[PDB]
Amino acid sequence: DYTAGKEYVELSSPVPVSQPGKIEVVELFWYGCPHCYAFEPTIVPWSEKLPADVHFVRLPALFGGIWNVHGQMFLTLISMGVEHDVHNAVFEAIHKEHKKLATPEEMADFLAGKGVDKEKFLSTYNSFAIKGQMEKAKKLAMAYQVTGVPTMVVNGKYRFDIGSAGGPEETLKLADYLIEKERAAAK
Ligand SMILES: Cc1ccccc1CSc1nncn1N
Repeated sequence: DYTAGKEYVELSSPVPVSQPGKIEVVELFWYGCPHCYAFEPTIVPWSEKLPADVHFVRLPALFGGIWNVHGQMFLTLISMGVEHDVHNAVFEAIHKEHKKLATPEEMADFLAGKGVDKEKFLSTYNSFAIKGQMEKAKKLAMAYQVTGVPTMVVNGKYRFDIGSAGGPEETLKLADYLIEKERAAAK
């Protein structure tokens, strides 16, 4: 019952997906974004209930300044295989504890409190691989033509956000609908 152009738009140039063969769902976010923080209790449980042919990805929006710093922290944690376990703690630190997490040294100190290897965090943060991932994330956001967060993209093809869908639960119902649209498509 959704209308292309209203609750979601279709990208005229679809973007490749991270895991070919699965229906991708991307949430573009920034740890410091209050709406992103407020969306977490809705999107997190939904993301954990997704079927086997769907691949949920968080992608930091690297829109400059502190967004890039926090995004680089995110990618470092993903690379280390620890982001899932400290995800909520980072949001809480920033929004409830008023921690800035604005330099790698501050990040490492905080994250060590959550069990994250400090030396490995710092080495990874400054690594060439993370530089490459930052550039890829920037190029992806440009391709999605995203200008704010949180924003969802399904299968590199459909872009929508909380405002366009009409609320947080509505956003995920819309995601479900678009996932079904893609599952039904011929390949
Ligand atoms: C490509 C990258 C860079 C940085 C972090 C995570 C990723 C994987 S996400 C992705 N890759 N191709 C489409 N798409 N959504």
